[PDB]
Amino acid sequence: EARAQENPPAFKPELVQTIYKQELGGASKRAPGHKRIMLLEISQYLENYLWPNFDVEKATFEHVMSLVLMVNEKFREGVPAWTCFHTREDAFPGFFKRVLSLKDGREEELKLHERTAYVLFMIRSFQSLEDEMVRAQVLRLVSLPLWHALSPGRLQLELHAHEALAKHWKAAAKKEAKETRFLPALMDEFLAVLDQVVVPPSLNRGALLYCERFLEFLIDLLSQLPTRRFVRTLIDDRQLLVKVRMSGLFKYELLYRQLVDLFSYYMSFPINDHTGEPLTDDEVNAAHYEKVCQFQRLCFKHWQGVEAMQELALSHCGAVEARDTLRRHLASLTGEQVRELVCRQLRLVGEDDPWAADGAFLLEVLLAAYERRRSQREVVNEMPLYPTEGLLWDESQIPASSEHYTGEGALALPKLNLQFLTVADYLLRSFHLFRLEATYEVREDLADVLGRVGAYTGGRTRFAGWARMALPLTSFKVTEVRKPNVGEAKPAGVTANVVIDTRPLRGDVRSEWDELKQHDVLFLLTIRPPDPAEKFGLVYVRGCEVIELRDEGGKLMGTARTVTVALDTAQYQIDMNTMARHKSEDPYATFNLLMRRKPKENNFKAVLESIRDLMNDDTAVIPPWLHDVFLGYGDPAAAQAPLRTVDFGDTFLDAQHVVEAFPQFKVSFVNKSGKAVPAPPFRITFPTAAGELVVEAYVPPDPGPYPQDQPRRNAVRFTPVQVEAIASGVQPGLTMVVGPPGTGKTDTAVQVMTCLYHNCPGQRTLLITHSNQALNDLFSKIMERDVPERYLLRLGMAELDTEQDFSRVGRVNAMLARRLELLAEVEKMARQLGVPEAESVAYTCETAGYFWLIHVLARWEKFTAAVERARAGGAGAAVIAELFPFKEYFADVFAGASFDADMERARGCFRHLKTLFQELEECRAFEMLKGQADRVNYLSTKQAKIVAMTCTHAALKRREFLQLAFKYDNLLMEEAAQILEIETFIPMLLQKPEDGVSRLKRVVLIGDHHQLPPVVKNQAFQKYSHLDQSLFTRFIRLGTPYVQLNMQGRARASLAQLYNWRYKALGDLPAVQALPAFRAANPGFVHEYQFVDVPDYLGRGESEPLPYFYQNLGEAEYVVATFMFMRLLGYPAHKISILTTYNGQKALIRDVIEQRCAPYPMFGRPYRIATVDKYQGAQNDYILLSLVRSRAVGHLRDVRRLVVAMSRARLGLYVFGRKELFANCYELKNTFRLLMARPTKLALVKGEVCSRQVDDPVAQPDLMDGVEAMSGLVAAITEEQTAA
Amino acid sequence: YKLWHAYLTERRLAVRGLRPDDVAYEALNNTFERALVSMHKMPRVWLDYLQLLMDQRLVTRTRRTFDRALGSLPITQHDRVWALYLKFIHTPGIPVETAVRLYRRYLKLEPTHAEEYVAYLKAKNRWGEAARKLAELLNDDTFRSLEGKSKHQLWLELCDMITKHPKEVEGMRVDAIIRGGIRRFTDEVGRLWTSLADYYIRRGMFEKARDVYEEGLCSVITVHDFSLIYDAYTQFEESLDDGNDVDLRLARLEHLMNRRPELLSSVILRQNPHNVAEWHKRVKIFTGKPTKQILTY
Repeated sequence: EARAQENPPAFKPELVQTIYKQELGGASKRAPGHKRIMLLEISQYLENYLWPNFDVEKATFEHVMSLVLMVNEKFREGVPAWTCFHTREDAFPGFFKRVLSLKDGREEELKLHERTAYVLFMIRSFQSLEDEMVRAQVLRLVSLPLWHALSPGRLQLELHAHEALAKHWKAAAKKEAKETRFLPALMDEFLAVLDQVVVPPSLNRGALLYCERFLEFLIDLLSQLPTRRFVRTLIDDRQLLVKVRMSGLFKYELLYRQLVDLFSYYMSFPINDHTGEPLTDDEVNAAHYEKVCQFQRLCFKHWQGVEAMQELALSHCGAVEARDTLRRHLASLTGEQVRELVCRQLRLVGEDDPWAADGAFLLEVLLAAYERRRSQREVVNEMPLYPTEGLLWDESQIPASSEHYTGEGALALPKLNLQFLTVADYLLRSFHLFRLEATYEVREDLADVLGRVGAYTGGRTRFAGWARMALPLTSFKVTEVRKPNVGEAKPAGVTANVVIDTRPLRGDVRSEWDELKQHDVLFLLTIRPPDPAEKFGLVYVRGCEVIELRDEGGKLMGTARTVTVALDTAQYQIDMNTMARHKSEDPYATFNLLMRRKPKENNFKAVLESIRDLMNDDTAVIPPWLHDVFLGYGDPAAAQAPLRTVDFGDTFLDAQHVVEAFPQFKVSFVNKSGKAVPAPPFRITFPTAAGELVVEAYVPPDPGPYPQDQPRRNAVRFTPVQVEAIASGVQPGLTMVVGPPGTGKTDTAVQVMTCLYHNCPGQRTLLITHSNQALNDLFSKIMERDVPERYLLRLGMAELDTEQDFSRVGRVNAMLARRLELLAEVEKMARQLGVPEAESVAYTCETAGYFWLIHVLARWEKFTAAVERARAGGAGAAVIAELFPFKEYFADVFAGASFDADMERARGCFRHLKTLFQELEECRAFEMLKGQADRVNYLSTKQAKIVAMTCTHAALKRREFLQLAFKYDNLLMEEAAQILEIETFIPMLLQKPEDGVSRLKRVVLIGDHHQLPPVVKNQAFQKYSHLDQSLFTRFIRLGTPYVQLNMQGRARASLAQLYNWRYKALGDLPAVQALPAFRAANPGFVHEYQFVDVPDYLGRGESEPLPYFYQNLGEAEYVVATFMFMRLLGYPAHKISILTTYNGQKALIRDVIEQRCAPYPMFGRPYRIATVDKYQGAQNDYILLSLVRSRAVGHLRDVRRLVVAMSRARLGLYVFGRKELFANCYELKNTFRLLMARPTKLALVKGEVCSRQVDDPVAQPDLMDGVEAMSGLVAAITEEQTAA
Repeated sequence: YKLWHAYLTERRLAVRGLRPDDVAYEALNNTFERALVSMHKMPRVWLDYLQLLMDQRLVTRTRRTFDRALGSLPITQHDRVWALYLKFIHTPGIPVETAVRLYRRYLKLEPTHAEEYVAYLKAKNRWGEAARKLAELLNDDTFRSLEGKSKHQLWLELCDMITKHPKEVEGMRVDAIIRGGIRRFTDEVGRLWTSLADYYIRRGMFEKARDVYEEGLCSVITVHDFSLIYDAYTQFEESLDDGNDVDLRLARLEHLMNRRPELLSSVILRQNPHNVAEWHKRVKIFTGKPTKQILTY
């Protein structure tokens, strides 16, 4: 309202100064307050006042501090944090320069915590280098001249190891003749700040948080290849990790220690400095052996006066390659001898380094520099899959405050925004994210169940209560301890027998106890009541996987029931070795409870095992033209061996339509369709002037004499965007489809699968989804085109809701029934051909193949060669009907008109018989594999031409699929924006490599990066690690070219424009503009869309009866009154549904619906009373949205949730919430501004329909101005309706 | 079926004597297919047609017929078929690849036929698959040999198959497997060290064999193992810049000859870590280097 005044106030710095002199952190030593920041940033403090008027002649410490805290709070909330500076960057560089000195301020000049916020802003900058204006700021600090921060000998050895760099180095000097040490000065200041902490009456939390933030910044720096490229040697010479190990802040018995562990895992990662490739193990061995050899040579040449050193030099590398040998050859040296060795002979430290004068520090540096360390693959292979109590409660890794992760702290979790070092790093980070996210929910399950246990004292433990999720174990003892595999240093297998009691079964709990199956995850927890870890004295918690339940006869298939469960053999071996060395207890007998959980929510450990096997697989079996795309680095170069000529078939209904679809493509219609005008199908050829496409018409080879045997057709007049999407899917490569709401993704995807089945009968389609309903729709569209149900199948772990069953048992049933029918048909064919022993040819499946050759084919060849001789004679052509040898079979033919016509009819009937025999030979598998599971394996492994499943099922089934010899060439996937990264990358390696290169040729991923993302139980992992960002969205973020579906065909355009602005040129289809079903307004309301204000209700607005349970009784009452008025108008209640952005609104709405309307015969119930994210992909005619929140805007401010909850309506939407609350947020304003274009009071017509959306209504439109008037209206209206 | 038996027997008796490329062969085969139209569950006539098609030598026709017959009969009678089609794998002129794939199909239903497989690989000089399957069955500890070979017997077999075919196993982890077997073989530790050393030698990685013998001398427990391993090391030095290198050969041989009493004393004490009289003699071994005697005290 101030910027829209006729005379806007001139920008003034006095107000900013006043703000600084208070609610702003600057002047303080403490960091700026978060509530105030939220009030300020959400007030657009940066985008409207700070950034628009910021100048060098006006900049100071306070302005940069406000901007940095605002950028931090903007990144903490997941909103755009760069667009304001990108709009006006003329001043963006200079501030950045003054930023560096702000970080390079000496101690006591500017606030410490302010410098931590400065470090955080610099980390966000180094992690947002994809922006060009930020790129011009990160270049000069991340370039080659950064080596000018190195010691002289450092750069000398650097030019000596790779000589070809030195040339460019001189060029830099040349470039100078006509910033580099920012990170280096920061690192020295970091070492000094760290040294300012007392190792062992307490130091400032500022220093600890500073070290932790600096470790997080270095972690983001060395997790990204391009910036680490030259910062690696800089940090190595900086010896920062060596100090970080023997620091005082480290030995302080935690966040800094874990982040230093991350830095140690990152700085020795096997990635090449210039080549960018992963280094093999032989390269690592050569590098370690080379440096060690050099050190030995130096000792021989510089340490000839010290016997021990000479002996060490004389010994081979492998003898002195360990840490023991390193500690065993130094402590004999004087401080001058250590300095001569380390600074002059080995050059690990410059002579001018301030630390080069300290003996112990130098020795520590020497020890860190020289040690044989195990590889990353070994480290991963020595990892457990399930945690113990050390991770279950630690919010430093696995979160407590993580549900409430404000963005304010660092966290020791690796985060990747655009790429990674290589593939293995991404695999480790994704597996760790999955584990640490499942860890919080496991903590919740254990906490709730063992709280329900009511464990109390007795040196025993007695249970005042019981838990359906946890039963006390009565016996527990490990019986199976296998020997290690060669090379492996841990058990090959650990199983234990665990027997527990049914106790009070209650005809349900006992049944549940039996629900254990193989691989199901249970946990043995040992607790010691002292009176949650403090509450019930829980000490140890180790998980296991039940392999089988043991019956009363000792075979791995009263009230005492026992199970064999395989525990984590690696963690078990660790605990065993620690017991043997440190006299610790054996927790393998101290467990006294066993707890299991839900089948759907216990997929973590198996996915960890699959990610581990992927981390151990020999080669990057991915197509090399996709490793770089998945890596985020390099040009994508995966778009559409381009096949010039491909058969589009049933794509276009008319020849003219195909030309119409593509504006830039010329039409050269070769009409072979037998009709005057062009007709489907059609063939399209693409050139390699050159904007011309050659179209050759084709005629489908006759499938025989039966007219119903004609193949089906696609009927959708696919627009140029859908045509281009199908075309990109039809050629090899990566196809990225961004499909808007109701733009026809399923149709184009099913057409892509059909064109794949048609153009290449030898290739198969792998279909991977996020949900089972998506597979249902895909199969419903697949059955609508000519695609054999014998060649499609869908795998899953449910309701069969289509007409046909694409499940494996459905394939077994189809194969068996069609086998019985086919044999009978063959028998009928024999008998009619006068063949003796007609039962013997059809009796055996193999025999039918001999009958095809001897009796069918040899009759067809005699027929063709007789018809050709007759045609030559000049006799009547009816001769086809005279000579046709299968007349009695096809009694349930020839026209005699033309030679080619009868020849084609004969060829078609012969191809029909050939198809019958081929289906017999194809079903021979069910006569060769008896068991239904064997038949399912045979169908997926040999026959199936489209194998469909979900992401979770694909993750669970990757191992068994690669085992059972599964093969598939091209893969299509929907919901590509809702599948977690590992879940969408996983389906690429469900099969082994062929000749060493991938057999994958087409990768089609369709989704909406503007829609809701994947689900995360823990809200901290999204705040800190951004794990909900899908792989498809990341690819599109890098710059993956995508076809944008720009034609909505399921919702009203006046309703569609509420969210179509988030897409590119997403418009409306012909029917949405022309069909009267879209131009019909809503009865009982003048307008087909309106925003409904909700003021306070008896002093109450948004309320929270419980912790985090935000509802709104007033807006719920208003929505219920609206639905009741509609159900009094006679509207079909199940065609109207209520959604909410908080579950509390749905719960209160259900309570009020069940209290006030429930027992009515005139009033129905909604279709669904659910959540915005719990309505993804679903739709109705009428949508009623509850915007309960009134104090905090809430996660409805997200553009994705906004688009989702704005495009859930087809005809009518009623959104009820605090309008001023939603208007104050800019990110949703583009939608909210639309809602302000109409009245905010409920406009009804209680007497009305056939009215138009725009035309004037012919009755008096009434206005309800508040929920109380709505309630009075609904009461009086229902009362007048009840007496009638 | 007995009528069909007479028919098939008369047909196979009547076409007996004609050339393989006669019409009569295809005719009798078609009559057999017409019989299997009725008798898919008949193992007798199935093996009859299979042996007859073997007498035809039609690799692909007999292949399709075997694939169809094994699936058409229950499991409990495919044994009478295996000893048939297995013999076909022994027939020449067909691909070894099809034999390998059919062996992979067989040994996944009855693995106790493992050694036969191994023999065929030894019968083909395909050591890279023989040693592979041998190391496989050397860790499938439940496996029970058909010829009565010990796990140590097949272990020595795989040791020899790696050492003599050091080039042929490219793609496998010989070093780690032999090491972990030295953690599973308690009677031939010096033998295993020397064998892995020779396997590293025959690949030109002399330094790897030297480190192997080093970790062997540092890992041995008994006097026989260190004796044999250091004898191998002395022979390796004796066998393995011309004048300088021959003199370095002489110098390292003199080294190891001065060393053999040293190390043999070491393992004499490895046998009896508290045998004080042998400690007396080993102390006397170190006269002239009193530092050594103080260390040994």
